[PDB]
Amino acid sequence: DFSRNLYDIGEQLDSEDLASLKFLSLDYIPQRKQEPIKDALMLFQRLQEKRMLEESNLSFLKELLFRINRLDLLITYLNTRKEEMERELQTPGRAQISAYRVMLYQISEEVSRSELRSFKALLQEEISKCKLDDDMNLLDIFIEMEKRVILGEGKLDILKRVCAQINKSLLKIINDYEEFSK
Amino acid sequence: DFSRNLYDIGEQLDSEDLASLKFLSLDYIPQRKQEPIKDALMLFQRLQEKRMLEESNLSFLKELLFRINRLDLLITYLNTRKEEMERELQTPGRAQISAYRVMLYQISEEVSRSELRSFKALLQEEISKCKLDDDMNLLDIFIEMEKRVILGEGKLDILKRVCAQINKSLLKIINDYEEFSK
Repeated sequence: DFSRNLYDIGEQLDSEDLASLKFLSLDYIPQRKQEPIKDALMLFQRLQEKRMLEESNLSFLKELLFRINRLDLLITYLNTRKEEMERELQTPGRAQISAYRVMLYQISEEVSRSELRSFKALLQEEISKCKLDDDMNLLDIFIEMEKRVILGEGKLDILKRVCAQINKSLLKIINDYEEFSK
Repeated sequence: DFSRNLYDIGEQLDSEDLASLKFLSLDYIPQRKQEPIKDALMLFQRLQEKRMLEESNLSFLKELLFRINRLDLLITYLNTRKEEMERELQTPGRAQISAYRVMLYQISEEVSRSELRSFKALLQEEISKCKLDDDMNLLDIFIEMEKRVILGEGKLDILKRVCAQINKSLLKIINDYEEFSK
């Protein structure tokens, strides 16, 4: 019944819900230990292993389902209303997920497609410290690469590794030049 | 007359042609010395300073105009046909621009808009070694950041520097979390 119910809940959860749930459970289950988990039921049972989910303890489950906005599953399988979960989670100490994970997840919620792509681009820029706006051309990029000492008369490795994933003609130009350096 | 002709040629060249010409002249004029050059005439006179451009020496000029495919200016102002320039530049030793700069410039020629954006992205990936692609979501990115030890409970600098350039609501979530940890 109970485990059967858990399977029932697990059946209605897709890949996105699985990823979100695994992220929200990082406070108890390490990220490397999550890769064997391929569905929601494995996660549920892993939670049972840490005694955070049993017939007498459905709190963390309800919290998880509430965070990912699966209120339908709460009503259907757990008989739980949104008002109850809110009233509970506002009460201090009753929250079992850290404010950090919650914060990151809410950020992930607020972000759209374009905002996500922009997030990747901006992150890459903040890591490499080489902001490549659409103002500069390929020549300026070459200059920046020579400045970074990653491009030169005898250093074409990165240029080739980039051009190979774009167009064979470019790589053919590079090789033509490189073989004329006999 | 001669200087008049040089001004005439310089007048017909736009910003793109200027950038290309300055790039093709890096073998004689350092990059840091090219920033004062705001038009083609300054570049021409700078070439005159290095005695690479005079009434009896229009070789490097014709070569430059040929490389950037301004054959119209060659015909109009220099009385030079494409066949002549090809036949001349094919003859060894007569070329004054290194094969390296020529190679890079031809690469810049063959690349279109989308190929350029792809070049920026791929370069960023090859530099930061953090290939993300459009396959993974924001949560996987967060995991990668924690793996990179650039994101944590007490390390929100980069997350904030990214989110600030995306949406104030995200930054408001971050600050809300950060101020509730009193």
